[PDB]
Amino acid sequence: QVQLQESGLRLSCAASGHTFNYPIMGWFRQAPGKEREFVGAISWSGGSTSYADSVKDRFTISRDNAKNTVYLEMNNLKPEDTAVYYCAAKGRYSGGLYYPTNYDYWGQGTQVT
Amino acid sequence: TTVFTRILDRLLDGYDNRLRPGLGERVTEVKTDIFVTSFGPVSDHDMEYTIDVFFRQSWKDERLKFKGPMTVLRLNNLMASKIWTPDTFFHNGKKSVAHNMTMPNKLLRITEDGTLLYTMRLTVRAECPMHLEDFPMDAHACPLKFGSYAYTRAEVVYEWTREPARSVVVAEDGSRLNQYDLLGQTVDSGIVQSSTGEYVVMTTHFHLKRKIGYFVIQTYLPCIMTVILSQVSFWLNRESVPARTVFGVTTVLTMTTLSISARNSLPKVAYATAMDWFIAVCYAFVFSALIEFATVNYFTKSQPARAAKIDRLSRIAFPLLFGIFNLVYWATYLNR
Amino acid sequence: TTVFTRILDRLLDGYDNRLRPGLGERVTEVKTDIFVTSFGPVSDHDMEYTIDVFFRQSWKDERLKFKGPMTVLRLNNLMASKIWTPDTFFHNGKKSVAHNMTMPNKLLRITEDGTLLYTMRLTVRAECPMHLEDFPMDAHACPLKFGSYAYTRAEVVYEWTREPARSVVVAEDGSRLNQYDLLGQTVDSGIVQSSTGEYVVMTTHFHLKRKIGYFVIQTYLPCIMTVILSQVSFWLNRESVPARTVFGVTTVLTMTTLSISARNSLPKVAYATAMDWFIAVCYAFVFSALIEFATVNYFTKSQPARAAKIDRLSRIAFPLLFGIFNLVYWATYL
Amino acid sequence: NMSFVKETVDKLLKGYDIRLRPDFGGPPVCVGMNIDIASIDMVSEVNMDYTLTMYFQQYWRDKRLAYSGIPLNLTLDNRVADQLWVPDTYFLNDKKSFVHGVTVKNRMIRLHPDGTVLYGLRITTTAACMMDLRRYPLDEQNCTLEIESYGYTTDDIEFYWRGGDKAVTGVERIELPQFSIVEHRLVSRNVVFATGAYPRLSLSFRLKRNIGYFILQTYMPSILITILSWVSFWINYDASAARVALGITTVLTMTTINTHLRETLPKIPYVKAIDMYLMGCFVFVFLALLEYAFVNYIFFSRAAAIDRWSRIVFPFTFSLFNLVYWLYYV
Amino acid sequence: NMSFVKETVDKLLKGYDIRLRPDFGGPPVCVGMNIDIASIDMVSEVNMDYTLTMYFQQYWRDKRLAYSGIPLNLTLDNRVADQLWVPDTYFLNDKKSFVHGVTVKNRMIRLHPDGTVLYGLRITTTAACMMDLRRYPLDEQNCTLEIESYGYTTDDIEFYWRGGDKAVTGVERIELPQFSIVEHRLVSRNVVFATGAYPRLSLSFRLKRNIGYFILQTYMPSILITILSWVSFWINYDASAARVALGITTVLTMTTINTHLRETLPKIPYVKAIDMYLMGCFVFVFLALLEYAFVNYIFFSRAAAIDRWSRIVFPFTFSLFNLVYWLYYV
Amino acid sequence: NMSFVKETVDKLLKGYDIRLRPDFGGPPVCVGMNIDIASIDMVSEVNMDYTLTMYFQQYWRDKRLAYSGIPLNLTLDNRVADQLWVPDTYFLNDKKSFVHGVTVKNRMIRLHPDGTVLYGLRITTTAACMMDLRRYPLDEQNCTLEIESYGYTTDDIEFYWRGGDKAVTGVERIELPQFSIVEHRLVSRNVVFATGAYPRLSLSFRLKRNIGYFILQTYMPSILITILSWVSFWINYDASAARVALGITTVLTMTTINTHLRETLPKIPYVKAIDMYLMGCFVFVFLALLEYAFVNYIFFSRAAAIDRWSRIVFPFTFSLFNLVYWLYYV
Ligand SMILES: *[C@@H]1O[C@H](CO)[C@@H](O[C@@H]2O[C@H](CO)[C@@H](O[C@@H]3O[C@H](CO[C@H]4O[C@H](CO)[C@@H](O)[C@H](O)[C@@H]4O)[C@@H](O)[C@H](O[C@H]4O[C@H](CO)[C@@H](O)[C@H](O)[C@@H]4O)[C@@H]3O)[C@H](O)[C@H]2NC(C)=O)[C@H](O)[C@H]1NC(C)=O
Ligand SMILES: *[C@@H]1O[C@H](CO)[C@@H](O[C@@H]2O[C@H](CO)[C@@H](O[C@@H]3O[C@H](CO[C@H]4O[C@H](CO)[C@@H](O)[C@H](O)[C@@H]4O)[C@@H](O)[C@H](O[C@H]4O[C@H](CO)[C@@H](O)[C@H](O)[C@@H]4O)[C@@H]3O)[C@H](O)[C@H]2NC(C)=O)[C@H](O)[C@H]1NC(C)=O
Ligand SMILES: *[C@@H]1O[C@H](CO)[C@@H](O[C@@H]2O[C@H](CO)[C@@H](O[C@@H]3O[C@H](CO[C@H]4O[C@H](CO)[C@@H](O)[C@H](O)[C@@H]4O)[C@@H](O)[C@H](O)[C@@H]3O)[C@H](O)[C@H]2NC(C)=O)[C@H](O)[C@H]1NC(C)=O
Ligand SMILES: *[C@@H]1O[C@H](CO)[C@@H](O[C@@H]2O[C@H](CO)[C@@H](O)[C@H](O)[C@H]2NC(C)=O)[C@H](O)[C@H]1NC(C)=O
Ligand SMILES: *[C@@H]1O[C@H](CO)[C@@H](O[C@@H]2O[C@H](CO)[C@@H](O)[C@H](O)[C@H]2NC(C)=O)[C@H](O)[C@H]1NC(C)=O
Ligand SMILES: *[C@@H]1O[C@H](CO)[C@@H](O)[C@H](O)[C@H]1NC(C)=O
Ligand SMILES: *[C@H]1O[C@H](CO)[C@@H](O)[C@H](O)[C@H]1NC(C)=O
Ligand SMILES: CCCCCCCC
Ligand SMILES: NCCc1c[nH]cn1
Ligand SMILES: [Zn+2]
Repeated sequence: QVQLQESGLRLSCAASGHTFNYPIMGWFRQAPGKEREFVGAISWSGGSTSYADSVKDRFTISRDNAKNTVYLEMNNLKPEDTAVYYCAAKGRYSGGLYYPTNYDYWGQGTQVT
Repeated sequence: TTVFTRILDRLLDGYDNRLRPGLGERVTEVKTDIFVTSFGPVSDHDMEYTIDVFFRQSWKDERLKFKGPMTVLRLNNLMASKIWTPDTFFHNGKKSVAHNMTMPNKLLRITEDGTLLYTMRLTVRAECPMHLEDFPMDAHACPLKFGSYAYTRAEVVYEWTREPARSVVVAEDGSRLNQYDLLGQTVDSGIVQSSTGEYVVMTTHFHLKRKIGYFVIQTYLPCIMTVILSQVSFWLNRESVPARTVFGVTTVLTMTTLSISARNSLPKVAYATAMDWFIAVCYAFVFSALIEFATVNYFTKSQPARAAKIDRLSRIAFPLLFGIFNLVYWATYLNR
Repeated sequence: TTVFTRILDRLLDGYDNRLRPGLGERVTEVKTDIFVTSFGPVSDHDMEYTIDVFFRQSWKDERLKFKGPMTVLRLNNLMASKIWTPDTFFHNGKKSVAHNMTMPNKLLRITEDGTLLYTMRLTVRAECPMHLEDFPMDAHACPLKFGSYAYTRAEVVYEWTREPARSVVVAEDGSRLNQYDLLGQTVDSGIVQSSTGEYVVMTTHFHLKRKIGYFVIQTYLPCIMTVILSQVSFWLNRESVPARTVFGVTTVLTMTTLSISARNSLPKVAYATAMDWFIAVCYAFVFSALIEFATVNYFTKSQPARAAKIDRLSRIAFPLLFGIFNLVYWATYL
Repeated sequence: NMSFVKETVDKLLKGYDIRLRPDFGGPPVCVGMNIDIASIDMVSEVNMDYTLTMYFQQYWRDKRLAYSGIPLNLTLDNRVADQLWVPDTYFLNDKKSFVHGVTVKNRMIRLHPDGTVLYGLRITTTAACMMDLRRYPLDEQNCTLEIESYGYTTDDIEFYWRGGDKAVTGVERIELPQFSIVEHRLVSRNVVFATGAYPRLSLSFRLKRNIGYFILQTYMPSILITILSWVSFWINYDASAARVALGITTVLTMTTINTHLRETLPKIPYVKAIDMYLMGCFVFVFLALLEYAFVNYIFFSRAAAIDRWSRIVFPFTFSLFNLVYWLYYV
Repeated sequence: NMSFVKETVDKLLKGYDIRLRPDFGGPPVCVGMNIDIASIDMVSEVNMDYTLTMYFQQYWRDKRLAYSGIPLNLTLDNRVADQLWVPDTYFLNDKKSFVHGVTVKNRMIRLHPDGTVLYGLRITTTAACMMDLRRYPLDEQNCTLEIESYGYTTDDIEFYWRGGDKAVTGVERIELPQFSIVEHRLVSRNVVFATGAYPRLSLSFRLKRNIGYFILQTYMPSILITILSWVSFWINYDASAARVALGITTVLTMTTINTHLRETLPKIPYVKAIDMYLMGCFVFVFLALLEYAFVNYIFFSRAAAIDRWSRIVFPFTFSLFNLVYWLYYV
Repeated sequence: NMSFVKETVDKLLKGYDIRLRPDFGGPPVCVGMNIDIASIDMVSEVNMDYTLTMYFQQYWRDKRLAYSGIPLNLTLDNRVADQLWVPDTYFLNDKKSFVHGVTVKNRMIRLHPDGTVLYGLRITTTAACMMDLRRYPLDEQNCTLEIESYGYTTDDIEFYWRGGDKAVTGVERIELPQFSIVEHRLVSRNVVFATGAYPRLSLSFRLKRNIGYFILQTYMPSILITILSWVSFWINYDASAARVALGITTVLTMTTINTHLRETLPKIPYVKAIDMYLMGCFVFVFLALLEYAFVNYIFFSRAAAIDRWSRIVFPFTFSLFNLVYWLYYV
């Protein structure tokens, strides 16, 4: 099991528990109208990052394994970024990064505007 | 001549190899025989053993009767692919090879009354579950089980060709066993109830006993003389502290090297073997000798009478303790 | 669109791939060319070397003449199985493999005049007979011999496409050699007699020279340091019997461990190599350095005048003798 | 009649397209999976995989293969599998897998009058499972086998475990040399790719390393050599030869122990608990010798006070280190 | 309803010649490629290779396979690939490879109404990348996969990365204990051989080696042994047995360390960065023993002055050597 | 005219029955065998086998393949082997083997106008080799290659060597690394199995192990260390530290030598001749150390007399041990 917390520019998500079974941490976004979309992904081991096209350079995801945290740094903020952000964890063999269904554990949302 | 070609073509017309002899009339009885050409090496590290065999199966097929000049016709292995043959497998096989040098190593013989004999040369790398508590004094009964894959008991039943004990024949010349003695074999038959159904299983256990002389000369003797060397330290004079100190600590180093080699040889199993207990006891003796020297050196300058008493008691006691341990160990592990 | 299908059908009716071109008219002349994509690792233990190549063959087949819109048909490898191709094989190969990455790595090209190019991708693991007396200073000429398996000299004859020297081409980036330097190659042709008959054999010797830096920094220099240590024993005071004794015996143990370290680098051969001689000489020097102390200690008190003489003579002698040994060895083997 | 069965089979196979999924335009085919584990041979830490032999059965339904007039279940020769459509199942974890092939290809096709088909295979698979060896050799691994269809999405095919939790058999009987299978779990899910959503099954074992062998062989030699390094202290401080020889020989013995356990460890290049313990013991013996360095420096330039201080401190410090190590890694 | 697809497939493969690529006389056929990296199992410095498992998708246009009246895509059985033309791709830097075949040949063919074909394979390849281990274990490697067309020149076939930089995915799935991927790159170009010019697609990875294991296991013991060699200076000058035993046993321990890291580390026969450090430490330990020999000759044959000078020099010189070493390679 | 040859071979193969042998009801067919040994690549004592690369040629008469009007020998493609009857000859003592396949399956078929067929293969065979290594490394090994017909009894087939003693060639061009082929023999005999009597040919070699390597590289270090052991007698009886260090360091050196010639020498778990020599040397060193301990107990607890007795006896006893060892194994 994996327990996730989110601390609300700069934002972070801490994870605890069976972190090895779920090495990929995914950041998703959801507005009131649109469904959950993919923002970014980071490996717990190696710190390899993948980004969405819209936030390829504006946002960054980094890793800090000492505290077991993933840091989402936000720059060049637009009003379209106003949404709730979700931290989730994906198993080793669960397909692509871009699909919310593949992610098992979902953290509590964090609303930003 | 062309008579035999016509006969073989008259056999292979309307013959469905997918079906079984007596698919809805009776049970297909397959009489089996094994000739072990060589009993390959037994790998205790992988818990397996290789065996080279001529595997012979005989059954009856009324669809393959003929009345020709020859009572029995001996065909190449090509015919066997065009004829139904039993789907025998090895239940405890890890990976086995049907040899194929210059031809598939198979023979098919058809008798006039429809009796088929099918033989093939195999090298089976069967798995042998091993309990190495008594290593290197352990003995094993490695199994070899075979039976049909798809056909249940109600469809195909295996039998031994002539007699159970005489239906598995081991060649005299072919042994291929380095550190084992083959104490005969025991054959039997039974039924295994899987999820799909009940299957006839023919089993053969080969009884193996490990040879001990290699470990006697190579591990046990150097450890014994190393601990005896540690015992010799007590007879040196007490005033030569650097001599006895070097002796004890470098003897600990020697015991460490020998023990490390012993661990390197033995297979990786997660419990204590007899060799492990022997090595642990010897290492404990070697450590205890140096601790005793340390106490004697502590008491050598103050109340030296106690130091002399300790040295004498150590001389009398430690070799006696090691001898008692050796006698108990050997009487335990060799009288089985 | 469909013209080429008709042409290919017209080529493969009446064709017999069992019969070579000119079965009873002429000698099939096969023009061979090799492009060595990589020269794989050379294994002294197994006395073998690996080489990954584009093996090219070319010959004229009059049965495959055609006229059409295209001068050359660049057909896939499926066509290769339906026509006669030479049965080339490597005489000194051990276990080669024709690569099959998503298809057989072959190409077939048929020209209108009957000419036919057939190229293949191979990884040949050939055997290199090595004489390792001068190990690690040895140098080898590893061979690559190939020719037809079934067709004799009177049936199939092999030739080089453009020139013997310029045929075998080695890629500039395909080195794959750790402890060897490839000093070019020499290409040749010949005839090998056999029980079945005479056969044409194309030969290519690749000249290899070992690199010595690994052994120099790993085996030779530690042994030189240990013997130098064994020789510093003479300068220590002769009254320190335990010190010289432990020093000498631990130096002997250090030299034994170094010899065991150099054990695995050697391959198993029945003759002493250069490094074997070096190790033996160093080990004997370490032996003598402590036999010297033994005799000195024996004469330390009964004949004290003599012991100092032995120490001085040994001090002057042992470094000089090992120095001349190094000079002779490193001049002979280089 | 026997020939009647032949005619029935020929009629069934005639006009049969192996390339077309059953009910090609209809709903997806429900394939029920079943496994009987024969053995889990190796659990390789260095390669981070494990070998597993299984009888893998797949049940599905094909109306094209329905027959009447033959009450028996037609158990046909395995070669008929070439002429039928079989599901597109494969394993993602396998580094190398093969179907056993001796005396026949170890396959079974069993047809039924209802049209349901059973397809059994004996498969040996070298499945890849990651191992968190940070706490090695006190660790709890979780190695899994993942089953999925390569070609057909969830709209075309559907997987499930036949028998629920009883689908997999043989875990209770199989025993490993170095591990114990605490639990096995069956999971079914759907995984979304770029191509589409595919079905997936998962058989996950939890392995707990048995700890009765590393203590017997790894920790105790280091602990006893450290104890001898402490025995160095109780020797009188004027006997420089004895103390220095004991300390440096203990250092040499620890070096030998470290090198040969490196030879007899999984040899994965990243730090583990046993490496930390061995380096702690090595640092302890090194400090034990450097303590005599201090003592000899001070006495020739009280010293027994430092020896008594070391006598009380070194065992206590090592006990504290052992307690911290055995609490952190448990 | 289902037969109609059968005649559609039959007439698609009727008159279809696999020997001719699409547009045999026409312009070159464009083939897009995607790769999904399942894992990189091994990276061996002994063999200078790495094992890569991947889903390799190819995508091209074949007008001969166009069909009408069936708007849905035909996801056909893998065996259909035997009857179709395929781009004949290969990897130049391969050593040994295979396509996974457990329960089915792990291939997929998907036809589209406009004649477009999507081919897919699951391939394990032991590719060769040469490594410059002069900086080992402080080194950064570059390993590449070289996709190429064998039989078809640049005027017969054209390669491109479908999706551009997004063509290759699954680099997040790569998880090497002793390496970390700092970057991956896609390149497309043409390469000229004697037979013609061919298209080339290169997938490159830069790997940085993690040095925690090496620092823990190789560097620190050789430093502690050197410190123990320095301890000989503080002891005495007349205690010859103790100092000589310490120095020569330190030399023995260094030789043991060098041998047992030689025979346990990967065997690459030429100089490396770790070898320079080890030989420097060996030189320091050897010179400590030579220092005591010089002191003994001076005294028995000022000694305290030499001891003090060695005390204030050997740590300083070793720190200088470490500073030079750890700046050259970082 | 290739058309004439084409129709000739077509009518030859038309009506040919591969299932039936030549003279299926007639007398047995005689197959004559030739061998050309390219090399004996490997000889392993661990696996008890040797690798052998060989050109294996078989000659037999077949009335069904006689042709007229074509004076030349018809050398056909290797694929013609699929359509013809070839003898089923297997190597009984084979473990792993194959026919080479570089650019073609390395086969040759050569027909003659009178029906004679020459069938040649290039075969690599890892044949079993039961070695009696009790005298190792001073042993001679006789291991052979045994060719037999699998399916055809002596009533159906007959084997013989063509050219008699000249049937096998290439033996004297073989240069093994640490072996020397002394003699080779060819035998022909009938072997009775349960199924029937079959013909067997046996090609036997006698191998002598070269000894220079072993005497230099294994024996000599353990003889010179035993000689180091005797320096203990010439030092003193009062000098305790030096003599104890010498004795135990000799013991440790012998232990290290034995434990490493373990892993370098091949793995054969049973006692050998080298083991006896190493054990004798170890016993001699152990006895020398016991001799010093006895002297020390006598003096501190006549000593010079025992030292002189040991000086005279130990070299003499070791020389006697060497004599009885070398006489028993030569
Ligand atoms: C060893 O390691 C493996 C791999 O990490 C662990 O397995 C995972 O296993 C657990 C089971 O313990 C799985 O949990 C389950 O997933 C099932 C399928 O999933 C759905 O996923 C989401 C859920 O939001 C949706 O898309 C959709 O609903 C899917 O159906 C669920 O059906 C399971 O549900 C049960 O639990 C939940 C929560 O308590 C209940 O609400 C349900 O009603 C039901 O009772 C469950 O959620 C997990 O998916 C696996 N993940 C993988 C394979 O990536 C092993 O547990 C671990 N330990 C071992 C083997 O001992
Ligand atoms: C390596 O080691 C193997 C195993 O020990 C040796 O093998 C044996 O070799 C000997 C010869 O060296 C063989 O003996 C010969 O067998 C021939 C064939 O024998 C069978 O057939 C005859 C009828 O043809 C029967 O009568 C007989 O019973 C067998 O059934 C015989 O024809 C030979 O006879 C000749 O020599 C003998 C002895 O000199 C004479 O008395 C005869 O008159 C005749 O001239 C001979 O007996 C033996 O069969 C082999 N055995 C096996 C199991 O292979 C290798 O020789 C050895 N090689 C090397 C190089 O060391
Ligand atoms: C690992 O090492 C590899 C080899 O050293 C690195 O690959 C080289 O990578 C660079 C950077 O990506 C490439 O440079 C580009 O090539 C493209 C295409 O080149 C060709 O086509 C043009 C068309 O005109 C032609 O002019 C060129 O000569 C080429 O024939 C160019 O468009 C770019 O401008 C740039 O030059 C190299 O081509 C490439 N070479 C090889 C042999 O692969 C790789 O980058 C390294 N890995 C990492 C992670 O950096
Ligand atoms: C297979 O056919 C379907 C239609 O039956 C194609 O559908 C596409 O639909 C998705 C849904 O959003 C779009 O993103 C794609 O752009 C559509 N295709 C095109 C060409 O525009 C589907 O693309 C086909 N499969 C493939 C691999 O192209
Ligand atoms: C065809 O085959 C025959 C039979 O091998 C060849 O004739 C033998 O050739 C060898 C070598 O030239 C001679 O030593 C023999 O005396 C010949 N006769 C026999 C019975 O072996 C013949 O040369 C081959 N070629 C042709 C064109 O006939
Ligand atoms: C074995 O060899 C025969 C011909 O000798 C061939 O027909 C068959 O396909 C081969 N089988 C295998 C598994 O190699
Ligand atoms: C490649 O060669 C192998 C033989 O090694 C053969 O079985 C296979 O059909 C060939 N083609 C492909 C696509 O693998
Ligand atoms: C092995 C050489 C010994 C030299 C002894 C010197 C005697 C004067
Ligand atoms: N079954 C995996 C199909 C796939 C993977 N990647 C893209 N498509
Ligand atoms: Zn060692």
